[PDB]
Amino acid sequence: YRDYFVIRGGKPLTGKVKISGAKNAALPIMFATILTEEPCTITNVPDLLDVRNTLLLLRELGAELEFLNNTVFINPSINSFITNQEIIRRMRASVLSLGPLLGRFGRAVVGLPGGCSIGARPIDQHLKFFKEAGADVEVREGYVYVNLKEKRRVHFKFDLVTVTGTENALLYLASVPEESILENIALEPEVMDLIEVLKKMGAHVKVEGRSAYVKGSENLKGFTHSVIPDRIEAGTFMVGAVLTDGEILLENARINHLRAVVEKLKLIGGEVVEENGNLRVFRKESLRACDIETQVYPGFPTDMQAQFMALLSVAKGKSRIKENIFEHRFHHAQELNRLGANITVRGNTAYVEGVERLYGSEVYSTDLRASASLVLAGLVAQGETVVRDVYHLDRGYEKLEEKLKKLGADIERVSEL
Ligand SMILES: CC(=O)N[C@H]1[C@@H](OP(=O)(O)OP(=O)(O)OC[C@H]2O[C@@H](n3ccc(=O)[nH]c3=O)[C@H](O)[C@@H]2O)O[C@H](CO)[C@@H](O)[C@@H]1O[C@H](C)C(=O)O
Repeated sequence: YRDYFVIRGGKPLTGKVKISGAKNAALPIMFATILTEEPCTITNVPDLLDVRNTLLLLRELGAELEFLNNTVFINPSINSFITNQEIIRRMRASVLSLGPLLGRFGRAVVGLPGGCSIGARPIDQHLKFFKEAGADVEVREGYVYVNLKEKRRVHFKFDLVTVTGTENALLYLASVPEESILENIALEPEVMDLIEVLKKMGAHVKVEGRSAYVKGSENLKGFTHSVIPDRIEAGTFMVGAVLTDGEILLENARINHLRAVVEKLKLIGGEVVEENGNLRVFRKESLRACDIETQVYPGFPTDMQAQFMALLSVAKGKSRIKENIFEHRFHHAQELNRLGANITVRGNTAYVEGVERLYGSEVYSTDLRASASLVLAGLVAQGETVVRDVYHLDRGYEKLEEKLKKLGADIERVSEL
């Protein structure tokens, strides 16, 4: 659909906002249900497009389920092992169905992702892991055909840190009744949340450094789980408070999943005060330039990069923002330039020369998480900012415009087919 936002800038964000459950924790945890025949219940699941597409895939695979009040109730009566190309094109993370399907049936046919606007994003590490696990892997008709003659222990080291690669491996190993080892894994909070679910199902998982020791099972149980809060949504509103010189109180977020973000926010001039579990955020000092490099968790998230770039576009001084994760992820830099920013891009590094003010205009969303930076800039740009193709934002945030409106943003959504 062609829905868009109209943001009339000039209001400080003030008040409370409740942070939703983590989209990227809910996805792998939903795919984990494929590993059991028993009913599972998942709560604090956000109602956003990626979740809806994952539920559609599970239904296509044979599951019976309901999604009500941010809760997924599922009977994993999986009777197929084909994840079609259409679903993969809609959400490449559907590749997470591979590990579970293989663990359940010993075979799987999953569409191979195409390129993405964020980058080529190949899955060589996922395929390399399954080959090392002893599976026969072949690409034909644009699908990855995987066949496993027998489950055996695996000892695999990732060549690079990959979030879903780690998850896909854990999902499969949880079904193998032997002691396996993964090295150089991702430590993201969402990966840790998936791990608790796999343990609830009956697998044993020990994390030490970036190594994971797994002991799986062929009789995994059903589970009940409440997913962790979404730290990217939390960081986004924090940035919004500081950028608009407002004062907000985030409810249901976790300070322990935000260290690198809070650190950078304070260096720029913001302040974050914990009140019980709530986080009060406001601007303490005038905005100033800061250098930022994205890194795997616990470092600064690539999913927060664009948002900080918008904040820094109006800070005093020149900021250097380097991507070590998705080096190509800078489409938003030029959209911000359309608002009067002065951002340059050279290879994997962007330089932001802060300007006194931004000027509202039409910009296009293209990244389910990074495009939140455009909405943020629209909050302070002079006049009116029109954010096109919010379908992307609908994939990545739950009720974004409603939450901003509740905080005082003069924002509205125009529904357009
Ligand atoms: C569903 C989900 O959790 N998706 C998230 C996860 O994608 P993922 O794909 O697993 O991230 P990677 O594998 O850690 O990618 C990190 C780098 O590693 C390269 N690489 C990855 C795997 C591989 O086999 N080969 C390989 O080369 C790759 O190209 C990238 O440059 O991690 C990213 C980084 O934190 C997030 O931005 C992304 O959110 C997104 C936006 C969203 O919400 O939709």
